[PDB]
Amino acid sequence: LTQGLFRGLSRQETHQQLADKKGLHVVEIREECGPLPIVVASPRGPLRKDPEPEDEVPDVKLDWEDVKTAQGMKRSVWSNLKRAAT
Amino acid sequence: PISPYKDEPWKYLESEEYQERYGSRPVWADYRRNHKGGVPPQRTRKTCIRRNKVVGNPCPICRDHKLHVDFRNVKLLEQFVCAHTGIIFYAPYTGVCVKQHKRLTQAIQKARDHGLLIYHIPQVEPRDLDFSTSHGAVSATPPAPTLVSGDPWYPWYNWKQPPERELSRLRRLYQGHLQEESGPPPESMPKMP
Amino acid sequence: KKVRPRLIAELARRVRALREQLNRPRDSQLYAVDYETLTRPFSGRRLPVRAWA
Amino acid sequence: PMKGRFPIRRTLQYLSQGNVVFKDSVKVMTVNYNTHGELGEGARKFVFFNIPQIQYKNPWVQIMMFKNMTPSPFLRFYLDSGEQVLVDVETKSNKEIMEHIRKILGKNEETLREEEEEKKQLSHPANFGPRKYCLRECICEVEGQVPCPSLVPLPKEMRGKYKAALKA
Amino acid sequence: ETKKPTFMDEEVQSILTKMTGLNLQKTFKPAIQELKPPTYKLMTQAQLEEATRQAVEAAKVRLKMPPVLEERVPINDVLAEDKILEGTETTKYVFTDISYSIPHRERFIVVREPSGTLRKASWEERDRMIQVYFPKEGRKILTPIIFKEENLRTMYSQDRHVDVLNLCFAQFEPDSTEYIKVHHKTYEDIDKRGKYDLLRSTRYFGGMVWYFVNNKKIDGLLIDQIQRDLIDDATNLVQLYHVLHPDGQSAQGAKDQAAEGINLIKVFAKTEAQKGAYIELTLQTYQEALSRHSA
Amino acid sequence: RKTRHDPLAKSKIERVNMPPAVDPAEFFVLMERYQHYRQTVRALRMEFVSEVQRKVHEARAGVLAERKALKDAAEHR
Amino acid sequence: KAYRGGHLTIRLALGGCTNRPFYRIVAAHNKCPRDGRFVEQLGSYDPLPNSHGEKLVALNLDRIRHWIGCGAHLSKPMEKLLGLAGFFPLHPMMITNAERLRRKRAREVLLASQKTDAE
Amino acid sequence: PYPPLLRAMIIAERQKNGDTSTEEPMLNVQRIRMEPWDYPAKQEDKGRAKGTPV
RNA sequence: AUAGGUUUGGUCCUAGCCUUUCUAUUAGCUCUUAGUAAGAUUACACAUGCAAGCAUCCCCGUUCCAGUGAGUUCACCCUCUAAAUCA
Ligand code: FES
Repeated sequence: LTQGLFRGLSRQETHQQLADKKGLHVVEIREECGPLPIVVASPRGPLRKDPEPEDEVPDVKLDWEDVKTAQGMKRSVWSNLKRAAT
Repeated sequence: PISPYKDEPWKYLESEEYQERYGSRPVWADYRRNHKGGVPPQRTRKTCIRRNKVVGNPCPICRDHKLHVDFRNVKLLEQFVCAHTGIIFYAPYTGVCVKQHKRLTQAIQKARDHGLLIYHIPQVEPRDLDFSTSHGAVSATPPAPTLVSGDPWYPWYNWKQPPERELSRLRRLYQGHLQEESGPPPESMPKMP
Repeated sequence: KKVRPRLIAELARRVRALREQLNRPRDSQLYAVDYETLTRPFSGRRLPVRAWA
Repeated sequence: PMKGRFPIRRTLQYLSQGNVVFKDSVKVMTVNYNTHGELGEGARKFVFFNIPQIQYKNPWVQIMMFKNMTPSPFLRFYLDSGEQVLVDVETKSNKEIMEHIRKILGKNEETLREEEEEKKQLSHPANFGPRKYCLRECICEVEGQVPCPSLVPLPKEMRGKYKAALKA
Repeated sequence: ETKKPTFMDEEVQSILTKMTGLNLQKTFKPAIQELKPPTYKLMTQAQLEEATRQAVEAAKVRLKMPPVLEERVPINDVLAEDKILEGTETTKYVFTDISYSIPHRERFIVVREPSGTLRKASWEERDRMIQVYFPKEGRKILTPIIFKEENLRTMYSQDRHVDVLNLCFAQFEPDSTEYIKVHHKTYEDIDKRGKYDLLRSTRYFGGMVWYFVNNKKIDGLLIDQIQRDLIDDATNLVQLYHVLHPDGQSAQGAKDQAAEGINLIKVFAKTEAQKGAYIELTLQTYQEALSRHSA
Repeated sequence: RKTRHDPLAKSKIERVNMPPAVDPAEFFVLMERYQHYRQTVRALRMEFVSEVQRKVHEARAGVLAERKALKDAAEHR
Repeated sequence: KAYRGGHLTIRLALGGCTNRPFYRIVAAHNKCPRDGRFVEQLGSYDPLPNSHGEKLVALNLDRIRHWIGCGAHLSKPMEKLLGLAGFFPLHPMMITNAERLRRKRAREVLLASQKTDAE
Repeated sequence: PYPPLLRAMIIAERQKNGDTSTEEPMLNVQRIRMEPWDYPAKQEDKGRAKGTPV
């Protein structure tokens, strides 16, 4: 658990590292700020002009538990229990 | 066990006593419930003070008598509300007993109501899509004839004295089962004052 | 899918209806009245008080 | 992870994103697509992705599919009146097909808005009763009324034990 | 033909909208509310501007100004006055025609009094019932205590005037007495404390100007605009004052003399403005900044 | 409540009813009041029935309904 | 459910707690339980005065017209409510009761005046 | 005459539509034949006692 | 589940059983006293009180309500069309 926790966090790609890799602005959309386009990172190098192709159907492998809860199917009597502040 | 800050509960949190015991962390930062297991009970203790007797490990509020949960003590109240979501923590979150959490809840609402505590006030839309004032509800309704003449809306509302022959007819029918004849009723209730 | 026919129910149903016609009580039997107790002996019912006289 | 290729197709959010709600006339939809042939690429993508979306918004329409029965991919709709509607879909992307059938056999935005208004009228904000159907249950949940004897015991005057002690 | 221009006049609103301003940050300020993890998109420069353009337009809808209404006239109209019902009852009987289709304005709320008079309910009483039976989010049946003078002073001391207007707009109707009271009282605290910037880029700016123009108290607001290098906006404010008071010495004089720019401001500054010295002095410190740019 | 197979309590066997005494003044006035009252009601009820029957007819085969049907039918073709 | 005889009736469904009644105007059947199944709820009635001293009688008058137009009957207390509202004429017996009360109170002043005269 | 509330509503309907006619709206009670309460009813619709007294 | 304890001389991987959380019933020990909500284990026997009458005779009601959960895809939709209510 420790050696994996530190490994996952070590491969954590930053917003500017992303902007540089894709060469495009990384725009944050916050529901608490409406459609305000907050630019968190921009490519310091040359910016690109071709809109990244938006694939209508994303070929991402979802996790069943995530979708299970999203659709209100996970009813664990132990999840979201009142606990002391951490 | 009386507090000098009873009347000015805002002063304790400003004094150096507070700033030495707590500093910048909330008063509940160092409270750990004592409980069986790894998952705490979902309800905290009812009250830490029973008949002026303090329990073993008193909650944050009940271990310092100088902490008065008043709608005026805005600083204390702020500690028990999210600084990011504007929500009152649950009692298990901070460990304040059931008694104090309810008092706190009232205090939070009172300060918020009185304008002492800041909270998000959303921008709402108008109630009515159309503001036209052409409907009769706002216009003038033609008064009814009976209303104009101050008459009972329907004629049979008023008392109509029955004819003598008709009145006598029923006396024949209900012989031996008759009440005292009643004259015209008083127009205004003769309610004895 | 199919329901067991309630046969005895139907038998008694017809039987009862028929037997009522055969044993129809007459007006002289239904609407008789005892002028002493003021009660119809057929059903032992007391007529209303406002009809006694 | 979730099983299958493109697992998103098996999520309610994806199934509720269908924009083709057939009119009440449409009863049976048959899809005669080919499995191979570059020309029919759009036809099979429609069956892979959208038939799930169509059948969801239209749970009573019988969707039927046939592979390699004819040289050309084509749809056909059977309406209640008896009119059948051949939609040739060769050399046409799945999203184009999705919008074609929406145009010729889909409800307009006005019809959908009207249906949504009907649901609004079912839940009348004033109707008091179980929160499964209403907002409030009693009228003691309205501010400034007579509260329930549970939370705040009512004055002995109002209670039928001490006003009966005054009656008797 | 020429009629007293009302606020809703498109000519008028356009002016007031320009003066309001569109501070995107202020309109879409982060809120203190149940937060959810943000989202991210990779946007080309062109796409970023389109995200801005659609964000601009959305803010316009947000800053749409409440229509100023004249205080509603109390409804005092009876229907029946039966004397057989006098003394019979001890309580009122408010009858609300709850119906989904009826517009709240065009609703029938009648009351049977103990006296027996079948009246129509007061404007106040009506709104109470609309809420009881058609609860709106953010509206309360009992007047919140924050609207008391003691509590409003605290809200003003904290520079929370914009918030008070949102509470007042949600609780009370635009034509209610209570509404106008709070509406105007707020404008006063702002004027006395010179906090005209607090309400800028909000949907309440127009209502703020409309109040001041009708009281001939545009001085402070006009000064502020000049101090913030908003001459173009200041001129529009002076123009609006002229249109709403055509039969004035300054209004006709400017028309006859076609005064514009600095000349237009000075004439009103010396003649009518009660802070001419300060306005002239404002246009004199401005003169220093103008001289530097010219140099 | 009791069924028809349940007998009458021996206690209540002898129970004869008692005629409520009648005030001839109230009786006649109330009798006339009821007459007019129940007639105004019967008048109102019939009026609402016409409205209900009209709403069904107009929605089913009314001019506005028939135009919408043709509008959709013309659009369909 | 199918009842063996009955008609749609507009009645008051008794809710609330002990010593705290609250009625619900409901279009039900002539044979359904008082608090049982109903076809449609046509408003409510708070029989106890609120903080402002009034009785709160919401009435879905639009729908009341439709149900009466289909044959809906009305219970005695329901008729009297529409009277006090003004949708229907005042109930006949309502008036007769006021008269009886006033004639009882006529007797009362005769007796009460005597009490004050003595003491 | 119409009852209090109904009259107030009918008027507004006329006014709202655009009808300015102030003709007092009323009913047609003449059509309603108020039959006497003691009028002989149809015996054909009346029931009959069963052979069983119960 | 934010998990924890338990295989072994020990370590990993699997794995079951338990623990911590929330209810309801019954017991033990306690159980000052105010409101409200609920309250046979048993479709096994009952003391034998009380719960269907009202109405100028007919008619109408007593087939509803209130119970129980023994049996059990006859409860919801559609098509036809009864019996009621709409004088
Ligand atoms: S819940 Fe309202 S009376 Fe009890």
